[PDB]
Amino acid sequence: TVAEYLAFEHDYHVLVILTDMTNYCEALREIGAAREEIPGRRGYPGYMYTDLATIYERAGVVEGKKGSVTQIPILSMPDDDRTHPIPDLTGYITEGQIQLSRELHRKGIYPPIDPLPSLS
Amino acid sequence: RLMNNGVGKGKTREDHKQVSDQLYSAYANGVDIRKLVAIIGEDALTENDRRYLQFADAFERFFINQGQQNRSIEESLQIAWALLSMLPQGELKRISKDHIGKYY
Amino acid sequence: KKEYTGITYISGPLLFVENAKDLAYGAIVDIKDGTGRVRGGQVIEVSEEYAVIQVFEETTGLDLATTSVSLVEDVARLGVSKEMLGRRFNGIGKPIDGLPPITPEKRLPITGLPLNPVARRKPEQFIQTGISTIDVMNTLVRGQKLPIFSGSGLPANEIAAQIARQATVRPDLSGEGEKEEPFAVVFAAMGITQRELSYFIQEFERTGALSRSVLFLNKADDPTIERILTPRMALTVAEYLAFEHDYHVLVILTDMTNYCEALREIGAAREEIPGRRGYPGYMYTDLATIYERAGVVEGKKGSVTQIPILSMPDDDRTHPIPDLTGYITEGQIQLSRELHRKGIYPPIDPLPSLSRLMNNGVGKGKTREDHKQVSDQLYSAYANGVDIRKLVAIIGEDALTENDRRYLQFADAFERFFINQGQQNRSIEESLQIAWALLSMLPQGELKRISKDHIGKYY
Amino acid sequence: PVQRKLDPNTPFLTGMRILDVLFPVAMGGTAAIPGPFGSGKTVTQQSLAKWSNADVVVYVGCGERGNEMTDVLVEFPELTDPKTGGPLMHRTVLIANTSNMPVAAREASIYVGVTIAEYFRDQGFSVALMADSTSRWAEALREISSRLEEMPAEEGYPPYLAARLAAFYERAGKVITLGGEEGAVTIVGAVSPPGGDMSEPVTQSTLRIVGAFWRLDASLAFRRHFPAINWNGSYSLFTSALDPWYRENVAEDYPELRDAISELLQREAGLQEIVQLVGPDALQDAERLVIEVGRIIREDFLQQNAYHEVDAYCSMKKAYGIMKMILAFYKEAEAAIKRGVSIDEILQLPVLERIGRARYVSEEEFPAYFEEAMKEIQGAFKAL
Amino acid sequence: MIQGVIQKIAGPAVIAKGMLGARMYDICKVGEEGLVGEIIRLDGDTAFVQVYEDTSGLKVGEPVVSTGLPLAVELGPGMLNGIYDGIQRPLERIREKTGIYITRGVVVHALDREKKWAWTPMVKPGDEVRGGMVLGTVPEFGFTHKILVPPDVRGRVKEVKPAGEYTVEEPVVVLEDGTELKMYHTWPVRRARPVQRKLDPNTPFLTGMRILDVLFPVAMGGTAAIPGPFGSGKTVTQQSLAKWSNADVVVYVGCGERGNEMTDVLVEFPELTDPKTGGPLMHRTVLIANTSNMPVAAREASIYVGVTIAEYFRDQGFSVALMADSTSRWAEALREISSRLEEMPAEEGYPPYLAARLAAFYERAGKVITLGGEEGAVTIVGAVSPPGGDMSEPVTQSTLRIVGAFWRLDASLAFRRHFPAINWNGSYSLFTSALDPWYRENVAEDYPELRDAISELLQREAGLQEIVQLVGPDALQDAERLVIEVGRIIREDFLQQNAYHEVDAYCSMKKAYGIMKMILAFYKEAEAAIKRGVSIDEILQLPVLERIGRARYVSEEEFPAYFEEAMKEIQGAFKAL
Amino acid sequence: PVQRKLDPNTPFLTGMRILDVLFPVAMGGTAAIPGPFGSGKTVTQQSLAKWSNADVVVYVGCGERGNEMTDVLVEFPELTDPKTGGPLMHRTVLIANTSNMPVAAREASIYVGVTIAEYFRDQGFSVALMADSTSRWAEALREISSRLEEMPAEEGYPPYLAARLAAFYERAGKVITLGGEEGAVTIVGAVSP
Amino acid sequence: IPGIRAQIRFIQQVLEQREREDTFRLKRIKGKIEAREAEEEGG
Ligand SMILES: Nc1ncnc2c1ncn2[C@@H]1O[C@H](COP(=O)(O)OP(=O)(O)O)[C@@H](O)[C@H]1O
Repeated sequence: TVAEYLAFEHDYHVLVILTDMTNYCEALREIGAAREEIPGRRGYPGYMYTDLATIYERAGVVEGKKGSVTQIPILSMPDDDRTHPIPDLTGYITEGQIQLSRELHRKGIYPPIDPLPSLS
Repeated sequence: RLMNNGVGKGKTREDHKQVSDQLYSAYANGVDIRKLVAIIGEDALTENDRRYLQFADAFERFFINQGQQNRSIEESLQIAWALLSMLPQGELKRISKDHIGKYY
Repeated sequence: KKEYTGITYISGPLLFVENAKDLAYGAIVDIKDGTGRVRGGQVIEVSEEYAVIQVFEETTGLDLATTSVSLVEDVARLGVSKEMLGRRFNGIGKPIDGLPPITPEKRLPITGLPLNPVARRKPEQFIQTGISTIDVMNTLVRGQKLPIFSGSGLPANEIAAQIARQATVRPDLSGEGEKEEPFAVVFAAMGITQRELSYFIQEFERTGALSRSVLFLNKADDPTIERILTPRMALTVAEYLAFEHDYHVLVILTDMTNYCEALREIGAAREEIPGRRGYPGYMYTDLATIYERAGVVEGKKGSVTQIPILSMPDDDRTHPIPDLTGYITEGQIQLSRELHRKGIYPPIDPLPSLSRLMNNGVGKGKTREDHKQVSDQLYSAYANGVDIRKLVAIIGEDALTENDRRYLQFADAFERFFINQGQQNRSIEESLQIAWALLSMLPQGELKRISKDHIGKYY
Repeated sequence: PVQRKLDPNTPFLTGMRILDVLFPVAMGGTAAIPGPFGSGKTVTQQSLAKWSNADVVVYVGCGERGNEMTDVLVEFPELTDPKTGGPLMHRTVLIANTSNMPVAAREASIYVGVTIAEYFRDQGFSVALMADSTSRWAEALREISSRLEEMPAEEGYPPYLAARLAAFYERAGKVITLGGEEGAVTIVGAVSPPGGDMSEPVTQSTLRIVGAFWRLDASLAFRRHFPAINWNGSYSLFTSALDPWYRENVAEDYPELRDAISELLQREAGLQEIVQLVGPDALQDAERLVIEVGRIIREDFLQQNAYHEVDAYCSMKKAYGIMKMILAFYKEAEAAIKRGVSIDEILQLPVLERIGRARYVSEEEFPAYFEEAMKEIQGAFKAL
Repeated sequence: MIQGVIQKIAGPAVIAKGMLGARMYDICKVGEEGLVGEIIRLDGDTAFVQVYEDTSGLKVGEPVVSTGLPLAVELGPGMLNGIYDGIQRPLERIREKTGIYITRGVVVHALDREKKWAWTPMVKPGDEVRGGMVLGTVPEFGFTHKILVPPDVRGRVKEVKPAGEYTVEEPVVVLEDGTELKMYHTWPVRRARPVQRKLDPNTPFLTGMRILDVLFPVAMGGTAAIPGPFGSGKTVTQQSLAKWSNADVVVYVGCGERGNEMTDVLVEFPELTDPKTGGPLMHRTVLIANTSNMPVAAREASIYVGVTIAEYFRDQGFSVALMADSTSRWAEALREISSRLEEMPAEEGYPPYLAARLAAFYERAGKVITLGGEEGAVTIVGAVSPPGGDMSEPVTQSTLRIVGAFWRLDASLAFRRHFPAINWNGSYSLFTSALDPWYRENVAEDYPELRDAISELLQREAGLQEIVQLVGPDALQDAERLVIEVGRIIREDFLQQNAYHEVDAYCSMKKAYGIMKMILAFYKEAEAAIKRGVSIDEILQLPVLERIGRARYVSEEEFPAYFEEAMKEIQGAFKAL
Repeated sequence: PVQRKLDPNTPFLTGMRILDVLFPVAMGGTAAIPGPFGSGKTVTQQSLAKWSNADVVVYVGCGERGNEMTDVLVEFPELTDPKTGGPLMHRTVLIANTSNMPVAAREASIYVGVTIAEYFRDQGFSVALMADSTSRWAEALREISSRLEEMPAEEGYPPYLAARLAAFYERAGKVITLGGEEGAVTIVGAVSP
Repeated sequence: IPGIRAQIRFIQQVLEQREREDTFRLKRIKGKIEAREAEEEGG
């Protein structure tokens, strides 16, 4: 909300950064599962795509105005699964993804980024 | 299941179920040697394992594949015996020696 | 007396009785029909409007018009004594026998009262069973829970009967009054069939090991509530004997899988919404309620040691029953299907076995000095042999070394002389002598775990 | 009711070499033949019903096929029972209840069958119950529970399954009834898992209560290798009380021969593991000999076609003869391999095919056929 | 609160009749004899009451009394050298009554209500007191025990009592509002104690173990996690840490663990020393015990009671050290409670709280400045013992990423006689960067670079050992065998600490620095020799190898001289050959 | 309603080599493009939309990010229809209902799309509907069902998903309408497991 | 070995997924049974 305000009303160029979307998904599963609403896939409810899309799509660039909003949601694949519900829904919503590596981190490289599985 | 009562001597031919049993055994052996190949390699094979392999491939290529043609019980049994002759005698412990001598 | 008529519902196991707020939750009732035949019961879920009862055996023949319910006891109690040391009970606790019903000295409640974590002490001494593996490599000190992980077809009843007949305690090594420490055993079997019942009766009355045993038999087609009650009666009698008359007790519970299945069935029929993998959620607490009544205390001289014999259902170690059992107890012993098929009795796999409290029960003053070191060396040599056997099968006896040849022969002789023993009763000295004779087949300097002051006097 | 229940001490001969020599059943026992569809849980029960040693037979069909029950009403009043010469349909009380008749008649039929068998036992004969597909009973109970609208245990089966099954399997066994005689009710209850997995509640609750257990395998039934009895998942608990009877009525070292055969099979299994790892050519000569003896056993002593003329009822002396021949051949081949001759020649020795086809003989000329082949082996394996 | 009668009795659940006014989550004692429970639901005029005990034998019509206070502990003087159950019940005074068992419905107070202390005032009338300040002092054997003001109280003092001897039930101060402050107060265990502000990690938690304190440190606010197999010598590590740490008080929490810690601690460390006074170590310990057959509410309240008592001893101004044992057993208890409450599970069966309650226990730890202008700290080292031993279950998956350091006790390393057995290839720590400045200002100026060089030495030794055993440690070029021998020196005379010795159990920071310096000097001179072309056999036959091998067994007084002489002698004797 | 349903004997040339050589589709048929995230489904469907050989095109989107709709909106009006020569956006009726908009509008959009395609068939043209994320549609159905509080099927979805999908896909085929002239409605429904 | 471990992980995930559906249907059945028996005082 603050980002959209500053951008589309005072012409700034914001850059939103959200760490640990995994903790957000955990909080969502826990707050939802207390109302008995058909847990969808490995815990997390059915509307997790709807919610993640509710908060992601708020970043764009409107015509006529001259602001912008840009997001970089950092998330941690739970057990290096790229087929976990959280990374799957996030990859289905957002556009392009930059994937950190694990082998490059052992050899002592920083920032460990394997450009084979990443794109924009 | 209702096959041992509808086939046999006096109904189709006195050697039907025996060719059936033998074809099943030989095809199972060929299918197993497929995996043996995929583990080892085709040149490190015994001299008869290659016979079983080639029987399996000929079986899949001539007995099963038949297009849209109307065969007959006798034509199909002739094809089955042609194939079963690709293996040597005496290594077919299912058929009787009489049929073995009469058809080959 | 014969009060409490007016029931209002009958379906399956349950029976709703109308207004009765004078019955205590958990009571025990009887149900007299309109023809005379009586039954059992157990009150649950008592409220101000009705009181759900659950009958014991069956309910064929009951009607809403001619039926009455009466009280028996406010709790479940057992009349224990010392005269019940040659007898044979069943489930509830009535004698399946010819002898008359005994008279009790106190009627204890069959459950409750956990021990106090500051009124315990540490188990030190050791017990001898006769089986050489469970002696030289998996020692069984008092006050320990050491399960036996049997299998589907493997012989478990025979091992149980052999242990029950052979197992005694050796006070010759410590030094004390000989006729001061009695020994008892409280074999309790749940869910046995009809063959195993006669097998057990003959196996006991053949040797005469009945004079110091108390059997609680639970033939399979009896109701489930009795199969729930059985280990409680067993352990009640056991710890009464021990902590009241200075006995040394050894409790053997057969086929805990049958107990667990009965428990799940009772829960389901009580509408519990099973917790995990179909089993109830409170099963850890329920198991730890009976795997824990056995120990040693400070101030007494008795002890209670358990050997629950269970059976991994699908030859699995990640099933909830073996999982929680290994989680609560300290040790294990694995019967081996391969050794069974090869023809070795008693078939004990000695590699995946273990005993946590072993190092506290062996040493100078208890059995001998070279005990732990001999065990370590036997383990190492057997693992070596069992690996080089497959190695040989692949490569040939052509490209081996002398040490590998000798290790192969050692492993073979160990399987054919130390495990395979039949119906013998090997004392600890005899087992150690066999172990040293077997170890002699190796050259010195390969015994990389024993001390030379020991190698000298032996070997 | 009875006076007292005796201890079983005599076998239940059924004709099949596997289920007689390897996994026996006493004359008071129980068993279970579970396996997926396409294994032969019906061919084996019909063979037990037409080649047993009992006096009477009760064949209960609880949800079977109409054709499977009418191929018995048509053929059995033509065969000759092997004890008196009369027709075979003069000892059968079969109780048909097919798959489209009403649904509670399933449990009704099970209990009717068991009570008839107990009546005949009290009379004094030696009955042999045969319950087919006890799983249909379980599914009937599941439907009645879903109508009662109750709380179901795992997979819907009501929370009193195991009690019924135990009460039904625990009225079978030799007994001395109220007239001072002897009777027996043997039970062989098939089981049909819903995917073949031995983790269904019925497939598990039917363990822990039974004696033998004859687990059928699917791949052996695809290879057309019948019967498809898995030789390492099955087991028997009666094989230690029957040894006096074997020593008295078959041979003297028949227990030792049986032990040697079982040990050889279930040692060859371990070598077959390394075979599948590496390949059956990097093995030594003794190892390949063990593999080939195992295969000869598996194809000449544990195979049996229920549609041959004389290889459909193998007796104890015939099985013991074949075992003797196999053991002697293996012994001499071991000696020769130690000597140094090659395994290919050892296999091309035509005593292979002799002792192979030694099972299609009848039962009259076997006492001479076996002697001739035994002496021929002993000669030909020291000739070379 | 008004009483009420029972309506339904189904298992451990009891439904009260006539409670219009009872709060949620209150201890209420249901029955004729007292069976303290917990109100978990309220529907119109009733209340579901979950009882802790058996519940068997009750009848419908017996009274139910409420209390009004939600599961508090009694914080005050008297907790040192005590054994307590999960809900703060004194086990010794319980044994004095019930015999050897634990009967139903016993009522005993945590703090002894019959002992007398030496109160010494610290205020005067007409003075201003608010929450978190000091009122007096009383010496509890071993050190001076303050008497704080109950948080969230205030007023103007009116009357104190003169110094002398008074028990825990004489009101020792009386404010203006008429409130009476005693020597103790109660604090509900589910609500953290307040402070002024939370500080940041700038000070190490000096353990005494060289491996930990050098390679994988943890600040004095940290949260470490230490798994343990069955036979890897974990108990001895924990006891050595509790003996030679720099904490002032040690609290130990066990929910499922043995009744051998009792005998072991209470009879070994007393006859042995507390290595600052010689008296028993049990004079700074608050041990808490829980076996398997005790109630689940007891297990949960055990964990929370431990952390609250530690927070109190911090708020007094000390530095505490917690040791939570079997967080996995705690999670088992929590899962059983949940499955009793009919809750929809998540992956592996645990409820969707296992990640929130855990993070609510590990986030009560950290250096802090108390409400009275002081300093305090609480550091937690919680064991994580999986049923199988895989770091992928939910408990471990959350404990990792909630904790800082991680100490991978291994069993093979114990089988190779390498004690302590801490796998450096699997452990890791995160408190190195923000702790470097303390190292520069208090140990030496190159300590970071020495540490990093040693870590690289070990990394290369392992990466080489990958294939050494193939062709045996003889067919390698001289640089490789040099690396291997230096790695052996490292991991056999610096990374190994015989915790039973007399003068080798507490390696100070300067001592560890000296040893690292000597080893790196020997490596530098050996590479300087090999570069010229000396043999790889004189290198290993030199006497400096033994000289540095006997380094750690020396005392802490002669070490500077020993270090100077050793470096001089190495640099000397590494040129003549 | 129609007169009678013919059988398709004419290819639907999309332009891409794999899909015009190896796996072709008759100009009355159906298809499906399942596949994981980040594989090119959006680019493939837009390429079909901008180079197919249909008269008109009806792009439905129910659950696809609005950046794609804006891409087609601000890209097409400067392209050329490769049959006549006018702007490309003069033969497109795209329907937009993005992720943040309400839910049940998803199924409303699917049905509106198919009905518009049926009308344009009934006029005598040959249209090519290109739905998007029938998986998202099924998710909307599941939400509405669980609000109705009925019993579920395998993995949450209500036990009439198959019937709904079958009707939607069976409204597609070459037909000879009530005016006598022919027409066709292709369908290419993406899926996203 | 990693391929087999991946297969095991997938099978285990599916098997655990197909228990929560059962628990859910059981809880709904219990709710319905309570709603029905709350009206069965007499009739
Ligand atoms: N002992 C046997 N000998 C030869 N063929 C058999 C034997 N047992 C079963 N079969 C074959 O296996 C099939 C199994 O038939 P059936 O018993 O009806 O099914 P299932 O074994 O699944 O109950 C039959 O078609 C039969 O041809």
